[PDB]
Amino acid sequence: PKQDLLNDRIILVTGASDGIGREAAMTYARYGATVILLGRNEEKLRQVASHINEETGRQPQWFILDLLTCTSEDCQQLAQRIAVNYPRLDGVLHNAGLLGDVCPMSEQDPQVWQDVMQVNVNATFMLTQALLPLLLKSDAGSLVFTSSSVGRQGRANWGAYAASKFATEGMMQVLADEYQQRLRVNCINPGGTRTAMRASAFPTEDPQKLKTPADIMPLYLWLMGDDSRRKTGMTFDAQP
Amino acid sequence: QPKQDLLNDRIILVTGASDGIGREAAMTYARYGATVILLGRNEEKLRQVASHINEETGRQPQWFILDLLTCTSEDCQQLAQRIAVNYPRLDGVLHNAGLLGDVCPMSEQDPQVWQDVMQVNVNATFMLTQALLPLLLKSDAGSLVFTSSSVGRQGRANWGAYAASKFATEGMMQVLADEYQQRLRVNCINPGGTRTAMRASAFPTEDPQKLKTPADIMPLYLWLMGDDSRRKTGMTFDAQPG
Ligand SMILES: NC(=O)C1=CN([C@@H]2O[C@H](COP(=O)(O)OP(=O)(O)OC[C@H]3O[C@@H](n4cnc5c(N)ncnc54)[C@H](OP(=O)(O)O)[C@@H]3O)[C@@H](O)[C@H]2O)C=CC1
Ligand SMILES: NC(=O)C1=CN([C@@H]2O[C@H](COP(=O)(O)OP(=O)(O)OC[C@H]3O[C@@H](n4cnc5c(N)ncnc54)[C@H](OP(=O)(O)O)[C@@H]3O)[C@@H](O)[C@H]2O)C=CC1
Repeated sequence: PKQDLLNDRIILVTGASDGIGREAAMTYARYGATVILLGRNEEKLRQVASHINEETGRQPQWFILDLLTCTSEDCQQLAQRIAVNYPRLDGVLHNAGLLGDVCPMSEQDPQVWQDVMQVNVNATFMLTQALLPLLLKSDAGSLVFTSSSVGRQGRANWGAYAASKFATEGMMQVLADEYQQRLRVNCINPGGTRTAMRASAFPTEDPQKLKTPADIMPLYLWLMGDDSRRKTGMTFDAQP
Repeated sequence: QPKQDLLNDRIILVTGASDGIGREAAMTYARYGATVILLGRNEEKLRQVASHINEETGRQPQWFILDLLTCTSEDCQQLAQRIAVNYPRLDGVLHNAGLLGDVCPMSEQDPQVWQDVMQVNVNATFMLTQALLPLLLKSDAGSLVFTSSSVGRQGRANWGAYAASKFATEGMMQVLADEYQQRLRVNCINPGGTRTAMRASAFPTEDPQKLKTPADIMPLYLWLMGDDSRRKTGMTFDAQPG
């Protein structure tokens, strides 16, 4: 993949404040993208923004949207503020996500559970709905959901996370079918990656023996770039 | 498939008991000897189904109210305590209750309707399953059945919240299926298109006499609550292969 793969492409990334979303941003940016950052923490996004600026020379915008509490109006309002500065979106990476409770179904807490489906499904549904006009105004728009392997096959103790990655996958498949030959619409399964969500989940696992968000990026770029134009409605594993 | 003493002295709770496919499961289970618990949100609809199952079997079911759009974790724990009082287990639970919501472009889906659908179909069904898992554990071969749709396995245009909710349902089932291996049977049914009112809402033009009725598709519904399926778990089954 050439260093100018994403020149003059407008790419928005959620959960840009930390982890995979952080790394996706910086990288899309190094590949020449106009990146847009979303998160819920102004102080964290300022730092990401700052670091990308020191990296590439361009200061990316960040917008605030807490996905737990956000409504359709706020999301629609966020679309408004993005149209102010940008003619279109070429890519939207829905990367934000809440892990919630990792325990037996009998132990799973119902408020954390309703927080998980709020952030991973609803708020992500709502926000997609608002950004679709800007994605359609692009020459080949790319919408990406982040799944997980419990989004394909429920294992014990994954609970609310899992149900919500299943929903992410069907949500992706409805959309891809509706935007056939208008939009690329896909899922990425990152697989286990050196982040603080992964570690919460696996206290004992050694993170240094994991691939970093950096290492898993070839797929993140491929799905935003011209070589995936013909691909839609699929779930790609960053680590097959 | 079966025989009329099959579900003899098995105790089965059916949500969405007051109409469509749950009404029929409840009615059908009871004619095969089951002691049925009817759940729904409409007292009169429920009164009627109970009365009808009485006049058919001579055993009158008990019915309970839970509005899965509005219930809290507490509301469901209470109910389960209520059940635990008259009842010494649950050999079976059919989560039939469902909300269709808007069938329309993802661009057009109402956000509140979207959230209503996930609440009935994923969260309340979650919270309800949770409150009843102890009683189910008390069965010798308890059966937990969810209801999916073919768009819970493969999203298609215009299914919005309901396709999302049914994937989340298959997902949910697989987790539970993983944690209760050799403890519970935990499967899904895909009914197929069935002559009910939810179906009609989605296919207003469809001639409903071209569909199978709830009663045409009951074998599977019956197969899964009895002993012929005892070692099978973690799977989605089609009531209409095709
Ligand atoms: N890391 C891994 O091994 C795997 C991760 N995934 C998925 O990858 C994606 C990224 O996860 P990862 O980078 O690992 O995790 P992190 O927890 O490190 O970061 C997740 C991002 O989501 C944001 N976020 C969480 N809740 C909200 C909210 N309510 N409003 C706005 N933003 C929110 C966080 O913001 P902030 O923290 O700044 O508040 C953060 O920016 C997620 O979809 C995750 O589910 C899938 C498989 C494996
Ligand atoms: N019919 C079909 O072609 C197919 C059906 N299905 C699934 O089969 C199941 C049965 O559907 P079907 O019989 O067709 O539908 P019906 O609409 O005719 O019945 C659905 C049942 O769920 C109950 N319900 C809805 N919302 C709530 C709520 N908030 N609280 C408590 N109960 C509620 C209804 O109660 P009430 O009447 O009292 O309001 C009703 O008893 C559903 O889960 C549906 O998803 C899946 C694929 C195909």
